[PDB]
Amino acid sequence: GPEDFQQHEQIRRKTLKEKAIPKDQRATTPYMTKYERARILGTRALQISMNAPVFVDLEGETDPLRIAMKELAEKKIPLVIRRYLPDGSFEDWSVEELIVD
Amino acid sequence: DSQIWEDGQGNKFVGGNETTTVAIPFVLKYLDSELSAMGIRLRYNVEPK
Amino acid sequence: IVRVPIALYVSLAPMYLENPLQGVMKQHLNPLVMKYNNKVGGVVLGYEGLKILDADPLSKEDTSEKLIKITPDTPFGFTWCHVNLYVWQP
Amino acid sequence: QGMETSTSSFMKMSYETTCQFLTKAVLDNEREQLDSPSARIVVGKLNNVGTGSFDVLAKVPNA
Amino acid sequence: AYNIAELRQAVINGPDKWPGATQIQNEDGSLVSLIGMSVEQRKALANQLLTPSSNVSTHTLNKK
Amino acid sequence: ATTLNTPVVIHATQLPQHV
Amino acid sequence: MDISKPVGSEITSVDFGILTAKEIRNLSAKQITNPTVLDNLGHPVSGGLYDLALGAFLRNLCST
RNA sequence: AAUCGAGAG
DNA sequence: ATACGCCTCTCTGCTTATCG
DNA sequence: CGATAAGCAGATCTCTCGATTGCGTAT
Repeated sequence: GPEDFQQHEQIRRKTLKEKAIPKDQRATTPYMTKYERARILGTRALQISMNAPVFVDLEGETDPLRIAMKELAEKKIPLVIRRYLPDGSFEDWSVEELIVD
Repeated sequence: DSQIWEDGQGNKFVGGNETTTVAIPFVLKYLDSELSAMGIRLRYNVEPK
Repeated sequence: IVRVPIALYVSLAPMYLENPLQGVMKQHLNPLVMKYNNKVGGVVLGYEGLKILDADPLSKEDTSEKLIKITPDTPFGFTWCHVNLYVWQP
Repeated sequence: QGMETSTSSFMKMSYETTCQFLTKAVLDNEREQLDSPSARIVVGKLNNVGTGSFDVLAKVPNA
Repeated sequence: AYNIAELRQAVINGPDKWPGATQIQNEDGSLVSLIGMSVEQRKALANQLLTPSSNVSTHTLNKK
Repeated sequence: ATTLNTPVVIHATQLPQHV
Repeated sequence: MDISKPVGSEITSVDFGILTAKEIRNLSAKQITNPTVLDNLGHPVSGGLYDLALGAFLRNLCST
């Protein structure tokens, strides 16, 4: 009964761990792509709009997208990009580990 | 007593409660009906099982 | 009075992005207390040992900073979690 | 005729001869994995090109 | 807490004076329309805009 | 009854162990 | 789409198949026999195409 | 809802 | 007045045939 | 088997208007 679920969970975790590419050998672009920058800005703006904690000084600002742009400028966005290779294997680059433009 | 449910007609049932919610169009549901009229079924596999 | 370790898939609000443990507790675990749950078997007395399954499998379980998967069209994060539930059923 | 040998049936069904491509999809029990842009628009999933080429994870501080 | 300065003004302005607001979406999904309301009603609604949620199921949500 | 107050799916890890 | 109503599940893929006659009768709500939809006085006829078991119809509660 | 007719870019 | 069943000026490619 | 002479199939942006939509019949 439950052991069927335990087997399925074990298999899912094993396939996930096999798909992940370890940090020491990721061969993708060091630069943040324009698509990644846009989606980081949009998602961080959504999170701020939904009352998430903010890591920058609000200069009396009200635009969530502007606040997210400020966070990206000061590299304070707690997000991670999971770049997907065609075979389903993926790498993980943190936002502060990437260079904009 | 948990997995028993009723219709308006009163026909009692004991069965599938493994149902979730997704976010789909509505023309998808209409296409599903138009395919069922053709005798074709569509199985949609959800991510978390 | 039986311990039932369970695994659940629970959302996480952006407001609890600093203490996801408290977020999961107050979002899904507290409203699971003193209710007959159709899965575990009976009423739930409490819970203990909540663990969040990291979305990156490489990071060792020692670390306290983990990854949560954010919905593409929503700032809510979904994640698998492990917790042991204290239950009561005849 | 030049697109018959494709993995996604929704793409061809949207293109033309929807009946024939549906019959061939159901006879072979084809299970399309929702990868072409047409399939995701049929089902309502975020596309794979552009800002859908990756995912976004949140670095929560505490375990 | 950073939007109330101008969202309150939009709610007071209402659906006709730009910049204004046509609807308020409550935490529990209710859609209060400002179209048929008066200035004092809109002012009461704008003043009770950012109120702390009493329902536990919606403590993670704010009005839209 | 939403994805914000209840878990999406619940599964049992093991058989219930009496304490 | 409301950004405050997240969805947990997601359609990974779809599979085409044949709807067998057994499951069609298994899931069904009513069999349609008489080729009349509406009687006099503009009401659905039981067993007709506009049966209340097939869904609500013009201020009639669905019987399913 | 179709069909026909008139238009606009 | 009215209620059932009746109403001749393009094109490529797939597929079958058929006859020594 | 096969190589044409022949047969059959499915193709060939968006938007605004108005006008009409079915005839004979048996009781």
